[PDB]
Amino acid sequence: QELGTAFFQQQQLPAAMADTFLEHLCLLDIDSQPVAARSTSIIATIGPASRSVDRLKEMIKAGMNIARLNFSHGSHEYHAESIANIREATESFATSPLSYRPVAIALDTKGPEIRTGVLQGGPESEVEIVKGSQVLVTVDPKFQTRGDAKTVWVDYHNITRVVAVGGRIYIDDGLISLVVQKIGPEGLVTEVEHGGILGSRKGVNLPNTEVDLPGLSEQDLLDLRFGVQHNVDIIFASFVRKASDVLAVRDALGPEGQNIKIISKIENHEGVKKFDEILEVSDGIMVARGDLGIEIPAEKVFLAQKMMIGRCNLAGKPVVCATQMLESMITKARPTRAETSDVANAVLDGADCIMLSGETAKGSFPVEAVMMQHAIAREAEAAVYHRQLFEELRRAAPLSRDPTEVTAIGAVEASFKCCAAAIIVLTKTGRSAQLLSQYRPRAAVIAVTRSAQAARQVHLSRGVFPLLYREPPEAIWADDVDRRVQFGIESGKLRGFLRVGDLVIVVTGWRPGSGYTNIMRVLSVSHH
Amino acid sequence: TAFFQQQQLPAAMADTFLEHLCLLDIDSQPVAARSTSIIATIGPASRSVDRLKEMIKAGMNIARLNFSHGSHEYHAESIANIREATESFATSPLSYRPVAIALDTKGPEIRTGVLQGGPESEVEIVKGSQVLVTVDPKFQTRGDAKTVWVDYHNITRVVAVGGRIYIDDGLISLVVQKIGPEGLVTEVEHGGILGSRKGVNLPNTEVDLPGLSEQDLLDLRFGVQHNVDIIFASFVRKASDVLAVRDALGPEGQNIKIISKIENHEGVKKFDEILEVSDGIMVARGDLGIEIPAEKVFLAQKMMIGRCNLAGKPVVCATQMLESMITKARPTRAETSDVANAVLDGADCIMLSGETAKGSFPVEAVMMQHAIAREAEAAVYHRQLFEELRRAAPLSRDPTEVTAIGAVEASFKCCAAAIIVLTKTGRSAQLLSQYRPRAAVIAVTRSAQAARQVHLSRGVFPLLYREPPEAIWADDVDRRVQFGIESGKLRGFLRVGDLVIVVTGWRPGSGYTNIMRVLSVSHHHHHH
Amino acid sequence: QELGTAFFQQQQLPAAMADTFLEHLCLLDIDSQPVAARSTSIIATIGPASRSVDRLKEMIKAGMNIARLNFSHGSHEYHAESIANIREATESFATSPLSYRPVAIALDTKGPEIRTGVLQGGPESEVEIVKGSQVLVTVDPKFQTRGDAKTVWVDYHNITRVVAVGGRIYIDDGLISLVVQKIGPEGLVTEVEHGGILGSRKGVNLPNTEVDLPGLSEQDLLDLRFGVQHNVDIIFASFVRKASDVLAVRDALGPEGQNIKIISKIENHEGVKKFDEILEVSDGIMVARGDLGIEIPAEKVFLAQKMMIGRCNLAGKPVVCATQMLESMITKARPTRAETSDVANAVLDGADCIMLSGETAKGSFPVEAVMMQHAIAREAEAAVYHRQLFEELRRAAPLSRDPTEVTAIGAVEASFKCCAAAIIVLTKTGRSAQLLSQYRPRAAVIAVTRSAQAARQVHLSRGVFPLLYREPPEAIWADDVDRRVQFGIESGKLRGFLRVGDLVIVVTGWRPGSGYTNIMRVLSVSH
Ligand SMILES: Nc1ncnc2c1ncn2[C@@H]1O[C@H](COP(=O)(O)OP(=O)(O)OP(=O)(O)O)[C@@H](O)[C@H]1O
Ligand SMILES: Nc1ncnc2c1ncn2[C@@H]1O[C@H](COP(=O)(O)OP(=O)(O)OP(=O)(O)O)[C@@H](O)[C@H]1O
Ligand SMILES: O=P(O)(O)OC[C@H]1O[C@](O)(COP(=O)(O)O)[C@@H](O)[C@@H]1O
Ligand SMILES: O=P(O)(O)OC[C@H]1O[C@](O)(COP(=O)(O)O)[C@@H](O)[C@@H]1O
Ligand SMILES: O=P(O)(O)OC[C@H]1O[C@](O)(COP(=O)(O)O)[C@@H](O)[C@@H]1O
Ligand SMILES: O=C([O-])C(=O)[O-]
Ligand SMILES: O=C([O-])C(=O)[O-]
Ligand SMILES: O=C([O-])C(=O)[O-]
Ligand SMILES: [Cl-]
Ligand SMILES: [Mg+2]
Ligand SMILES: [Mg+2]
Ligand SMILES: [Mg+2]
Ligand SMILES: [Mg+2]
Ligand SMILES: [Mg+2]
Ligand SMILES: [Mg+2]
Ligand SMILES: [Mg+2]
Ligand SMILES: [Mg+2]
Ligand SMILES: [Mg+2]
Repeated sequence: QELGTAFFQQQQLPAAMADTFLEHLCLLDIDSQPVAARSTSIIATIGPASRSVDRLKEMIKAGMNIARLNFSHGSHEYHAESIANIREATESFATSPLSYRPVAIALDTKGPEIRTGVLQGGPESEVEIVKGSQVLVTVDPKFQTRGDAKTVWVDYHNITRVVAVGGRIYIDDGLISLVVQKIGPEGLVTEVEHGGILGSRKGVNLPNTEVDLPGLSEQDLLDLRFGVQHNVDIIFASFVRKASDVLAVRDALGPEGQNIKIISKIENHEGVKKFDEILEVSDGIMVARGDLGIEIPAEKVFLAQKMMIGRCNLAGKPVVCATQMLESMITKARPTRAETSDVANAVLDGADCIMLSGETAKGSFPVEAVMMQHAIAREAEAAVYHRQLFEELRRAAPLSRDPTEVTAIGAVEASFKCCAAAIIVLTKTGRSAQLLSQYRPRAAVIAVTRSAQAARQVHLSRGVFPLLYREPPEAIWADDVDRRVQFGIESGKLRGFLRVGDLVIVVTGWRPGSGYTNIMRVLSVSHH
Repeated sequence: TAFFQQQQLPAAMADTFLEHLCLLDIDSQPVAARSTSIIATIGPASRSVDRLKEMIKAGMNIARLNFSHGSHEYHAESIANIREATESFATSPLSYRPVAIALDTKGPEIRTGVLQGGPESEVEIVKGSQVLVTVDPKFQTRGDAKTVWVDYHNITRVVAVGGRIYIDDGLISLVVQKIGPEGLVTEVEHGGILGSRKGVNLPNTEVDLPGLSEQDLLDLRFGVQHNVDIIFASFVRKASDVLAVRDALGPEGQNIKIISKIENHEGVKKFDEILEVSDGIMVARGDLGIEIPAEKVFLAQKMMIGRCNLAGKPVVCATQMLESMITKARPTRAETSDVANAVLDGADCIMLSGETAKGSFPVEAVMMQHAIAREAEAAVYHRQLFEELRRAAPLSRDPTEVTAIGAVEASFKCCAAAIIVLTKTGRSAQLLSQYRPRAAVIAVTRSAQAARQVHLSRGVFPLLYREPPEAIWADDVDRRVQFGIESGKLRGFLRVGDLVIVVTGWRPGSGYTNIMRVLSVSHHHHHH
Repeated sequence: QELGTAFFQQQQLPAAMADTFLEHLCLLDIDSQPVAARSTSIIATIGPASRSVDRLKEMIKAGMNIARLNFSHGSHEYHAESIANIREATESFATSPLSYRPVAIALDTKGPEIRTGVLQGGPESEVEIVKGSQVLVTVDPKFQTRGDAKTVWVDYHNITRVVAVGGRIYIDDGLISLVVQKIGPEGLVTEVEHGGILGSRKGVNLPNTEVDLPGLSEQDLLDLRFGVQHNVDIIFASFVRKASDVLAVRDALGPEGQNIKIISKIENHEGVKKFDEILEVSDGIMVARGDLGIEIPAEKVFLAQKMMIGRCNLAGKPVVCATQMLESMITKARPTRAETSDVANAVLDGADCIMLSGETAKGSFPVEAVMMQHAIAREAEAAVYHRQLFEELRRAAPLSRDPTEVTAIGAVEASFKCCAAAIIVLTKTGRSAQLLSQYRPRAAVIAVTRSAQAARQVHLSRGVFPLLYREPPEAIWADDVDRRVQFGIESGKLRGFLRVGDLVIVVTGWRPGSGYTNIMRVLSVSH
């Protein structure tokens, strides 16, 4: 009502109050400055360009929420040191819960993939595959660490039997195309159709093939155990084809790994086909557009993205958009017009998380890349048409008898009614926060938890801002609850989420332990 | 399985109103408690203590006393019998049904005199005949088929030649030929059988009458003195009329609900300003259907009900709803349809006049309104209604308003059997009712008057709590909540395994409602 | 803009342009006068009160479109007299051959029903059945025309067996309730639970019983042959319980009766159960609330009504709302508040036709009952929320490869874009008009036909105004088409449907014969 005239001209609120989508579009305003904290989480792949403690400190300040460790590269020893560095940088800000941001760690698996070998000049070297040249693809292990511009080793022994003369071999998410001329004892003699810069251990994709490949290799098992031992938060499971891939991963993690979240990467035609069964048994999904867009026609990937994000939004499960989002920023300080558009559109499509790969793992501007995802996402989030979104989730979602579910829809609705600055929720596992996130409030969901791991893992859900509460239980449980709510309000103040006289929605439960969230309260923020 | 086939839920799921209509099913039994209150006019057929007990059991919520007829003593008698009948059930507080008492004013009505042959005589007014309309005192008790006396003395200076004079629910029509010293010489345009003291209507004649007459002031005084809950104020033409009623009621009468009756053209014209200053509205279809064309009344009804639904204020549909049941045991097909459509239009209350005041079947008239309303309430298209009311309601920083919408949203998500709310004045209950939930709003109150008055708001079931305050206020709050659930179970509104939403406040006194909770109803008598 | 902003204040146009239903209600305005011609057709039942040529003429002036003959009453001879008087009244206006109104004739069957006998005194007489008294229900032929306050005859010979002791016999749409005390040789001796005034030949309804009645009795077959031989337009087929019932009717009408519309009456529980298979093989539906309201619980009838009209509107097939709509006007000059509201809500529910029974058949105010239905229907039509109704039909209905379908939706959309005063359609059978009527245009459908029967029959679909074209062909077909269209336009001007400067939509076909409608044009009304 009377927060000010100015209030209703900010954060695209004229567009928010449109009666149609079309009218909503027409009312978008470049001069309407975003106000809410950026809610879509940024995942940054950690490699040579992003490994130092100093650099990780600036990536955290720029907006990094989740660090991705790609086990298709490096080694256990390398990734262990990456983790050490991440945790040093993260904990450097723990001095005062004023700038303390949890950072989650994700292990991205190799999975049923085909990779090239390490070049002659070593794992950080490159060679130029030239258009028109002859290239031998070999399976002879003597070439495993001795690849160059003429001979490429591959780790799938059976390629020779499986690829046809005149057939294509693609390298590095389709960067390089080889056409098979001849088959024989030496391997596959190819001509380079499209050339480029080949690095070490690059992905190999084979059109017109149905390679049966284990699913969990012996290396995969070592990698998941490494994950459990180093207490990673998330598994990004590569090339999930079917439900049983997800269950195999859940099995190998074991009961000690039971709390680790599994985000299934959809990277091929089969995964898209079996999406429903995959999503059912997964904690969430990654639209892995690098592999996907060379496994399926490039012009079709956007249908897959929009569909999978839609379905995850409906299921209330985290979804990640990935790969080539700000690609040009590997060598330039500013992105292309298509790249800003792609990020904005991933937020508008409804992604919980967006991701940087080469842009942060090996590029010249890792910090700028994080900064740019931050700035775009914050603008896109203000432009979501919540009215239609919320209305469509009501119409489409099932009825629920779960009291936390019921509480969360009422809490979010209440947050719109009064333009609440935040919804403060107590959560042991993240779940009560996740169930608020699914209705996409404009209000920040501030999740207060004692669980360090839950604080990291809630970054998967758009708009959940974790606060690690560190005080030991009060003598009286009601007083412990109150102190945690007050903690959320005061961190809200000091982080600029709240000010005296804002309204907040508070979501609690009626007893200790998980699953008893059933209370929604409306509070005015005051001084003491 | 069976659950989803009742309460017209197949029709409730429909994607369009059209498909909703197509899916309505006569075999789908309502299960909700009846939410549209029944106002029964009390008179000869309905004032014995025994009859009134049967009428309470049939569903009567509000007793109307029509002060167009009967002495003060006759009305005081009716009140004592109503209170006796009501209080006969008070030895069962979990089942006790409050009954409100409404005083309907005489207002500026015009009536004919007594006939020569006295108050049981009747005379034929023949069409084509000349009849004088006189205000000569000597004709007050000497009416015949050629002279009719009228109690509006100023009628002879206010009805110009060519003016129409309607008598007895508009069934007799006179057209003025001349204004003489003897009065209005007229011609019978429509004829009929005329009795004593019959209502007169003067449409397209602006009357001089005061608004509050000396009798009205006596009658409003009587109202305060006998602690009536509601004034139905006859012939409200403008906002100043409403304020005159509020002033006469005095400081003693401040809490009495004023429901303005819209009975003529000017009242429709000035509806908006009238509704502003009133607690609610009655579509008084009897007078209105003579004052304006009969074939336009349905537009005024639907307009007024809509605007009231928009304002979150109670609206009453009245007059001739089950008219035939004055003499017959079963109503006409038009009459059942009238009742159902009043509910579907959005009426909070429906009314019975002659059918309960003087007819042969008062109890069965009440039973019939009960049964129809139940069927119609199940058939309301909530999906559309809820959205349109959500969207039309303004943003609010008032926590009662914020919590109300969260609780109704929540009710809909779990198909909650009830919303239980504590209220001192009825307001927190009204703010739920205004979103038209399918769930029953069980209002728990210590105030006997509020318990009576909340019957004006659709879907509010008052429970009068009688226990002395617990020493700890939170305990007192909890006892009332558990009392609401236990009354709910006993009256069969709630069964074990149902979810209820509970609505409470953070301190004592009106205006601090701010908490919504989700409970399960257990077999046990304490719930969580 | 340049219609004059007075145009956007009449006809409930502010309410028409609401964004929501709720806003639409809030904008309804009693000072906003209707301007369109009344589109919901009025069916009047013809009996004692409506027999004379002068009376029928007045009923036609008041707005009667269909005359209903109830063969549960009278005799062949009686209805032949009625028909002759209806046609003489109808043809008395053929003088000015564009103020001629076709009037359809509907034969309403007995069907599988039970009825009481003729009283002592004859079919004009009445007796009071007194509450508490003892009444004998008998199957003895000697009481067949000898009924009184104490013995009532019924034409279901096997009634002694189907009704238990302590079971209810309802008479005249539930007006009278009898409870069976004892079962014996004379019949059933009953005590009167609810009394009332009994006439001759009143409906008997038996709750919690099954009766074995054929579907088409020997009398039904005689009555349908009568209908064919007297060139009736419509059969209102009583107590349609299943799809086979409709097909039997269609069989009995035979090749001679091919073009007669069957409107199936839904009046009991089985009929509601089997609605979908009945509507499928029927030309239309009647919601027969008299019987229906004593066969099922009275508080349920409104659900059945709204469901059935909703489904008919979706199937694009005409539906009639019937019985007790203006009941009090049997004795009173003015209706009750419930009655006006009922008529309005029938129209707002989407009924194509509204009906009068006793109000015109036997009451004191037949003409004023018709006038009242006319007045209400006209107000209610302007209050339809076209915006939502069109949208939901578009969403709900199937796609179609039929050129007439495709053209109709186009035409109606075009009618809205320009506020066309009329859509003019050429039709042989009415089908092309009907397919426009299903989208409920605010614009009048002026249907130009050479078929007198079609011109009577199209009254069944809301918004269709028939113009019977009388001229003989032109050498060139295309010239004949253009003259029929010109007839439409000049007829609309004269009747005040149209003025110079109105737009009209014109719907035509590419060749003669039925089934080839496929053209829509936008014309300015000339000179
Ligand atoms: N830990 C690392 N050490 C060295 N180089 C790395 C590391 N992580 C990533 N890279 C480099 O950055 C590139 C892009 O990273 P990204 O994580 O997308 O891997 P990818 O090879 O495309 O496989 P995926 O399909 O799993 O994304 C890699 O191809 C590799 O050249
Ligand atoms: N042709 C007629 N001759 C004499 N009286 C008639 C005739 N038609 C109708 N009536 C009178 O009007 C009443 C109502 O007319 P209506 O056509 O509704 O008949 P009904 O008995 O109600 O049977 P249905 O269930 O077919 O309507 C009849 O019961 C009868 O008293
Ligand atoms: O989101 P989750 O994991 O269900 O946890 C929410 C739980 O948190 C609480 O607010 C607090 O529980 P604790 O005191 O055990 O932290 C409970 O009332 C509620 O059931
Ligand atoms: O509906 P109202 O009149 O505002 O009353 C609601 C009030 O009832 C309560 O729930 C209980 O108050 P009391 O103990 O004064 O009855 C308050 O917490 C709340 O403000
Ligand atoms: O509505 P129906 O019976 O299908 O009639 C539509 C027919 O009327 C016409 O406009 C004219 O046909 P006729 O010339 O045979 O009268 C045809 O073009 C069209 O197929
Ligand atoms: O694996 C990925 O991240 C991809 O392929 O996009
Ligand atoms: O006073 C009334 O209730 C009326 O006139 O309808
Ligand atoms: O038969 C009828 O017309 C009825 O019963 O309503
Ligand atoms: Cl009786
Ligand atoms: Mg990988
Ligand atoms: Mg790859
Ligand atoms: Mg990649
Ligand atoms: Mg990949
Ligand atoms: Mg009064
Ligand atoms: Mg009145
Ligand atoms: Mg019949
Ligand atoms: Mg009838
Ligand atoms: Mg019938």
